[PDB]
Amino acid sequence: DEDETTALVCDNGSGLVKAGFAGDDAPRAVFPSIVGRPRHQGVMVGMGQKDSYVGDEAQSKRGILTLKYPIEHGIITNWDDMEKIWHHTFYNELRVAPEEHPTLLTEAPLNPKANREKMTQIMFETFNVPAMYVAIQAVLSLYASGRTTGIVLDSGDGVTHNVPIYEGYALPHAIMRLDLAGRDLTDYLMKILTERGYSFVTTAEREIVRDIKEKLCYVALDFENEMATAASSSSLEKSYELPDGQVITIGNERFRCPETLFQPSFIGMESAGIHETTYNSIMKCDIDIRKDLYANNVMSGGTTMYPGIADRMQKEITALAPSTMKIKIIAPPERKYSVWIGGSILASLSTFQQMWITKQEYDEAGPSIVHRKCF
Amino acid sequence: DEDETTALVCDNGSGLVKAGFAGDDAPRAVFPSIVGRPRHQGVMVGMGQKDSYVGDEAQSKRGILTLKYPIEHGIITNWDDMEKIWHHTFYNELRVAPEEHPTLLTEAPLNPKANREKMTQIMFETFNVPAMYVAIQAVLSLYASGRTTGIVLDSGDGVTHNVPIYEGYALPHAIMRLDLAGRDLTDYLMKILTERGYSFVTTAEREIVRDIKEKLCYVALDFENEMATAASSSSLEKSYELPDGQVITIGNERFRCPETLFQPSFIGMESAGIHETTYNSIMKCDIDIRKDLYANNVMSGGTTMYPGIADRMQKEITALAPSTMKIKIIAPPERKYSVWIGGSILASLSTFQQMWITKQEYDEAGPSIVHRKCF
Amino acid sequence: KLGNIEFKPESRMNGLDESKIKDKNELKEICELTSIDQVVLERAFSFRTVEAKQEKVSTTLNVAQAYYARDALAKNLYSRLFSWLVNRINESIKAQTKVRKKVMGVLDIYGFEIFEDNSFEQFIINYCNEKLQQIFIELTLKEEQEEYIREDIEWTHIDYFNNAIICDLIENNTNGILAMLDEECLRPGTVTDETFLEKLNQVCATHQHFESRMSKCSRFLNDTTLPHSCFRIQHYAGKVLYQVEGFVDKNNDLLYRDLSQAMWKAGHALIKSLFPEGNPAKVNLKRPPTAGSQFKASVATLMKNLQTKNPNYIRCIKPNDKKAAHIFSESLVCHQIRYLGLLENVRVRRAGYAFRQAYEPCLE
Amino acid sequence: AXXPAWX
Ligand SMILES: Nc1ncnc2c1ncn2[C@@H]1O[C@H](COP(=O)(O)OP(=O)(O)O)[C@@H](O)[C@H]1O
Ligand SMILES: Nc1ncnc2c1ncn2[C@@H]1O[C@H](COP(=O)(O)OP(=O)(O)O)[C@@H](O)[C@H]1O
Ligand SMILES: [Mg+2]
Ligand SMILES: [Mg+2]
Repeated sequence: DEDETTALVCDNGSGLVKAGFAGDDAPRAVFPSIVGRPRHQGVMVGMGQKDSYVGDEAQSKRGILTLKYPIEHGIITNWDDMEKIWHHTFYNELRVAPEEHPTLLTEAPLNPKANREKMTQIMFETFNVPAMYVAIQAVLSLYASGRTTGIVLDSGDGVTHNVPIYEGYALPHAIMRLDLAGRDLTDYLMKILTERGYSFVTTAEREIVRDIKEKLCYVALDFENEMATAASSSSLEKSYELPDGQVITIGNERFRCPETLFQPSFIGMESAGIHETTYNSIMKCDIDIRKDLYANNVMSGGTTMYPGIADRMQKEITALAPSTMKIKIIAPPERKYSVWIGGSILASLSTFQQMWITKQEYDEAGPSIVHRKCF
Repeated sequence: DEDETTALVCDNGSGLVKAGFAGDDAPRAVFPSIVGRPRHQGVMVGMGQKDSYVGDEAQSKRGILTLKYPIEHGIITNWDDMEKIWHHTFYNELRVAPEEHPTLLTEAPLNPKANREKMTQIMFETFNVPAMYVAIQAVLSLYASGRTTGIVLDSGDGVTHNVPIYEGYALPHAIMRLDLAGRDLTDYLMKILTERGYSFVTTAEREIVRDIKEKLCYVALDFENEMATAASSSSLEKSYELPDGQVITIGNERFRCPETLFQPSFIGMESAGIHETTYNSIMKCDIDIRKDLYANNVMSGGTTMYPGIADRMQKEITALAPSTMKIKIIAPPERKYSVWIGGSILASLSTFQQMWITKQEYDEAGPSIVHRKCF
Repeated sequence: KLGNIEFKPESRMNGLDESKIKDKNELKEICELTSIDQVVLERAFSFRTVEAKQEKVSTTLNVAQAYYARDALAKNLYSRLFSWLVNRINESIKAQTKVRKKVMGVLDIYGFEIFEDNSFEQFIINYCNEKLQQIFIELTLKEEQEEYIREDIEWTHIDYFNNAIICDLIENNTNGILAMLDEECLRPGTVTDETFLEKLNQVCATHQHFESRMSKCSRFLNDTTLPHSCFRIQHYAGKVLYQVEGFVDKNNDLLYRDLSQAMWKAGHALIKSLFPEGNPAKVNLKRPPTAGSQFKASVATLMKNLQTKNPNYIRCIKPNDKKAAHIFSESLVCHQIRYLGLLENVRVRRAGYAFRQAYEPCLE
Repeated sequence: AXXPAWX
């Protein structure tokens, strides 16, 4: 097993569990944050066929399951299913006892504090961790950059952040939160695939559409001329073989899916877009911070592996920011993992080991200790 | 280090520390007399991020600090912060031990005597200087002129002086003090910049406005025709690029800022102005002194590097003084430093080395020794 | 020949900037030499891969990180060739058919390398001297005490200056000097050495023996014998003044997984045999231990190979540096008497005894 | 400059 007391870094954003140990390059366990459950009856007698499938096994059996994400927009909705996800995380995937390891959880800013508080209650009461710490996810995404100055966009499966930090000091009044992320892009892609002719409605078919979004989507630097480019010829069409047979061929849907991220009116969501929430987070900072946020604009979570989103990102923030400013969009190709990687850095720091919310301090101050020790 | 017992000449007027050694051209250390302090929380763990930034480092980090001047109108208000300023002065900037060097401090006339007395108590009790001497700042500004006859205007960041001296003898009944100086001009410029459209309210933005005042202001020899000159055309407008982006364009504010110095009603301060306090200091002297004060009207501190203030100064004192008098405004371009330079002259004089308030005389007579040895 | 590789910046792609080698002739000849594919090792300096679960995504190093990977590959290749060499000497004379055996050992270890411009190396040297005096003051002095008290004589000898305070100064996992250097190499941001000395002044300098100039509660503030970018440590022998220049540059042992993974295919049955970490069937995901982890773990291995044994000491003294057989310089030997801790040794051995035996061979 | 709303 693990012969030491190495800290656990568990990172469930809203749609993908990535967990592992501190002082480590990559997360050891990366699996979908789903719990599946059979929706019709078992007939082969003597089969096993447990009435819950968590993680990657659920995508192995998703044709006979109703898949259900226990965490939506960064908020944990099903608590017993999230306990299934954590139980599978420690005991099956990462294959370790939580009693021996301090654990580092992550969440978004501007979240309900009962998420953080009940997450601490489940970590100490159910899994009996010795220490525990919730961490703001974009902050950790700046720990992976090796920077102490920068504004961080990450955009996981349920939430996007823009946390600005200058010289180690965060600017929590200048913080942002938009609930437009990759599951919303998956749903919008599923809608416009219904526009082309392909009907995906099941949760398993939603997982297929999510795969189409990951394999086969880019961001379109200039959306109008890319739109007319797809309207002119079929040079942007691309085929995807569905599981078990039929192939599909998608055109302008390839780049209309993450244009919703730059233009949230497509999914009917009144917002300013990703590029304007970055600029508005920078303009909420003080005057002497802003060029150090322009040159350090870290873009480091999931749903940013769309090809060209750093080009669209710089191309649009440059149009908002004044001239003679140096707009550098940092898009480090190890992102989708850098919230975990910065979790690994922070949990492996030696200054940090008196910042763990420990037990006998949880037992002393109840579950509200998180609002005086964590942030 | 320093292989001798050279005297320290430390000169904090109210807004700029300029310190160095005696027998020296220029002050070795010139830095802002500010102490900065973080106003929101530290988030990057393992950073350093000390909870006090003194001097030039505070202007390097002023976007996340609340800057605070420990000395206001020539009076030290925060004593622990002034001890931060002195500690940084000797041990970080000038990088020397105060135990080895007699120190020459400066202050204004007509100051509270607890400023001078507590400054002596902090120099002997805290820094353990062997000798110490407070010095009237405009007197030293006449030591830099190489003159022993003249009336001295200096106008630092918090106080302006007009000390008249004839044949080596000061006229302390004819002395003056106005509390209108460059920080008041910075605040008034910040107000009329709010009149044009640019809102500066933070202490860091106050430091930006102070920079606009230094780079981009002159004094307007005839204020009414300059005022109508700016009202006629845009030939007096000038642009200033703010830190991190936006450019501004100032017009009549370029010369309405130091007209407050010649006309203190703009900042709502009942006074006679700079030009009339000089003439009133001369008329308080005896009849046989005045033409030697007219021809030796030294104008030698900070806030006098406004272009044309010697032209406005001579042009207005000539209108007050009788005809057939020779009005010579001495404006030696080494001013903003000549209080320090005359401190260097006075501390390097050989007649002066029995005028130091020494320890074992401080210990004998308490801290009130300054009111029998200094002046 | 690996040291001639020098790097230059390169802008694209925007974030982070690529380090690019300048002249490929030295790289081409060491790749011809070691028989490794040249673009594999060329990408092993500028790129490091992260590998979570069946993904192989490759990220970009800094130029300074490229010199750190260059130097880390060099000194790990050399140190590991040295260890393989000692192991190959070992497997000629090995205790075959291993049984319960007894060992007599000889430790050729240095003394206090106190140099006029000390560095990280003399810091580790003086540190394992601190652990070495701890394996004197633990083993020998405490077996004196359990012996003396156990044999019914009423002593508890007067006092000793314990070294647990100095070990607590350096090897502490939170308040140590090596631990704040491991921080310093894991810190985001500018990681220059003056920020390390500032960190030592901040929270390491509540200590009785850590003596710095610009520390928090600084008693040594007005002392011109302490310069800046330096710190004293009052050891048990005396005070040693350390320059911090190159300190954080020589902590760094960024031997990434792609350096060993590159050199695992590299030609020889030696360089392949040096690095089992470069096996793709051996997924070693941990970050590289820098030097406080490595040298401190090597000191802990030394202490594992000494606490099971009885120590008997040699204190070795040179008269002068000019290799003279007659000339006995007094000042250099007085230096070595002061820092080998000999007068304190004479004081401790004047506790009660100088000789002990059992009854029967003494009567015989 | 300033603000929003201000210049
Ligand atoms: N290569 C890719 N291109 C586009 N989107 C992706 C890609 N990889 C993952 N995503 C999307 O990113 C989201 C997961 O990102 P991540 O940050 O791992 O989520 P979490 O919030 O669970 O941490 C999923 O919605 C997934 O659809
Ligand atoms: N070039 C300049 N033009 C106009 N004002 C200046 C200039 N340089 C400095 N000042 C003003 O002079 C003041 C500092 O002058 P100084 O005499 O050094 O102050 P102190 O009283 O601290 O010695 C500051 O308020 C600054 O705004
Ligand atoms: Mg995420
Ligand atoms: Mg002055």
